[PDB]
Amino acid sequence: SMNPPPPETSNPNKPKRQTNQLQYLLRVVLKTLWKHQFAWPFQQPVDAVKLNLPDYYKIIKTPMDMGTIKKRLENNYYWNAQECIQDFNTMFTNCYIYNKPGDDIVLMAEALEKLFLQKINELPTEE
Ligand SMILES: Cc1noc(C)c1-c1cc(O)cc([C@H](O)c2ccccc2)c1
Repeated sequence: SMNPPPPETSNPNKPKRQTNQLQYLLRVVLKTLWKHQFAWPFQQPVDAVKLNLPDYYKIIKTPMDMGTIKKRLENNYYWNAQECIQDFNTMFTNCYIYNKPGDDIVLMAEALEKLFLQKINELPTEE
């Protein structure tokens, strides 16, 4: 079956603003995760056709990935840090839901998530 359209990264009817926390999420958080050796499966949407996973989009109803997050940060899609953090969390949770504990893909997601949480603990104050 065909892949769904990817999550939107532009919508003029969505409100948005720049905040120092959103700048940090791009310049520090995304940047650090993007270059991790285990980033590559998370850098674009799951292509279930390419991966031959007929069931993926029956199980994962709210797909998210770092390619989408990157474009949302770069294109000023977000209103606040919480919206972006939620996208990261959806990405990690989808991987844990779809796959099994201890699978390679899960260990990769877990390594990224550990870093992610280190980085979010250093989220600057809104200023
Ligand atoms: C990410 C992710 N969450 O569920 C799936 C499936 C993926 C996923 C996304 C991809 O681009 C590639 C793969 C691939 O099968 C794999 C990569 C590394 C180690 C083990 C396997 C899985």
